[PDB]
Amino acid sequence: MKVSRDKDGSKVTTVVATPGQGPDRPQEVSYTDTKVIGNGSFGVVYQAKLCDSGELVAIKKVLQDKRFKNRELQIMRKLDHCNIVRLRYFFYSSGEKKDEVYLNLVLDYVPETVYRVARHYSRAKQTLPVIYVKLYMYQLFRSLAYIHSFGICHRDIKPQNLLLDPDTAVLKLCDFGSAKQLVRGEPNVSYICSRYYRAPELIFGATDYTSSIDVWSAGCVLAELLLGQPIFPGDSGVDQLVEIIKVLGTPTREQIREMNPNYTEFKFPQIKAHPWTKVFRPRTPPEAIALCSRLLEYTPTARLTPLEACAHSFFDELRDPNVKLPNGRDTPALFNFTTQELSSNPPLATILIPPHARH
Amino acid sequence: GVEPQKFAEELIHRLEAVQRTREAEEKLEERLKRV
Ligand SMILES: Nc1ncnc2c1ncn2[C@@H]1O[C@H](COP(=O)(O)OP(=O)(O)O)[C@@H](O)[C@H]1O
Ligand SMILES: [Cl-]
Ligand SMILES: [Cl-]
Ligand SMILES: [Cl-]
Ligand SMILES: [Cl-]
Ligand SMILES: [Cl-]
Ligand SMILES: [Cl-]
Ligand SMILES: [Cl-]
Ligand SMILES: [Mg+2]
Repeated sequence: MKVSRDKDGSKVTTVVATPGQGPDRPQEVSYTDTKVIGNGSFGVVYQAKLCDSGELVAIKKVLQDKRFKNRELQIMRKLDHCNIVRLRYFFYSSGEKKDEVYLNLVLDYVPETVYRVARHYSRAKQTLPVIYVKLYMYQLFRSLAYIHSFGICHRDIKPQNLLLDPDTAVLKLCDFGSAKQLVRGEPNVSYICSRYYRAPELIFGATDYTSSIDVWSAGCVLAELLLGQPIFPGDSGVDQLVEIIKVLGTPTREQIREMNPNYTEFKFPQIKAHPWTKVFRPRTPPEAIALCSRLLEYTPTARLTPLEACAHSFFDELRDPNVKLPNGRDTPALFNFTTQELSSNPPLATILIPPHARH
Repeated sequence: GVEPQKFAEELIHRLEAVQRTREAEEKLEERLKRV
């Protein structure tokens, strides 16, 4: 890390960095105009301007620990999808204190998140227009179909981790700091995922869960977009399960068995469910409620797969050849599916790819 | 998490609390409508 001042007097940072994709050959990377854009207990997120191209980038600086167990760099080097934020470069750096080593992820910059836009609408006592709910959820389910095809489970699906370009309506999944390639028979830590979005089998302590925990989290995101606030606001891990049961009713013995078989014998109090049509506002579109009911299932194998979710009738308007964004410009890329993306259910492409986009 | 026997007891206790709150809620409706 060397530093220079160019014309206009800005502070220029120059490093040697490895490309996120392609051959392992380090290159000089120079950027300027750095400012703090995000925060964590173990790092910082910056915006910067690449000197050669002038493009805005994001730099995620994550403190390195031996016991940290972070698969983020390894996963990001492998991923290449229009709904996942691209790793341009990565490099290591040292902080001001001794033995303070940081991994630096130079990412494509995206100006907003689904959380901030939803909060902005919520603060104005308004709901996000349904076309954006369809567009955002569709692209999220698309990105989950991609990573799940590699066995990779995000494990932290939430609105803050959904990057958003409001001009184009493009969504990009980010924050792979909890992501893992799930291997059958190898246990996974059950205290994972942010509390409001945490699947019930995780709260039950299941270590043999699958990538369907992301679909539960996506259901929470969709419900939050319809409601204007989180649907399951737990005060704690056990309270989170209580908040879920307050809406969905007490899980049956067979649903408990599918979440964690160690609990099948317990007689839990029968909490009457709220009907789905009473959970949301009266004018909430009925297909949004229906799709949400197929994501927020206790039994994980009963949840829709991300490819099935993309084919749900709630997204039919996206497949209409006349569909366009409300501002006037046409929708982002939606039907350029790859073989890797469709590998879970290859026959579904005849539904996911309408004739006008097959052309 | 933890021992399932311990977690199930805590969950049962909290869910019983939910039932009591909901039952008290409807009784409060009846008391208010009686006024
Ligand atoms: N590529 C990016 N472009 C623009 N902003 C980003 C990017 N990556 C992250 N951010 C912002 O910084 C926040 C934190 O980064 P993220 O890796 O998602 O989670 P964490 O806080 O755990 O690092 C995100 O919620 C987002 O608001
Ligand atoms: Cl956050
Ligand atoms: Cl496997
Ligand atoms: Cl049995
Ligand atoms: Cl009961
Ligand atoms: Cl259910
Ligand atoms: Cl205790
Ligand atoms: Cl009243
Ligand atoms: Mg995050």
